[PDB]
Amino acid sequence: EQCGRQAGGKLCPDNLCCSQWGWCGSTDEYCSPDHNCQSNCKD
Repeated sequence: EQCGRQAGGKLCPDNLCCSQWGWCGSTDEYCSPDHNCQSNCKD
């Protein structure tokens, strides 16, 4: 994992959203509170 709880709080590089699964990205699956985004989230 790159980020979030799974990685002990690591933040993603390049302002990327940390998904509920602990991976970094920029689409709704990573960024939406409806998908339990962990950091650098939208809304």
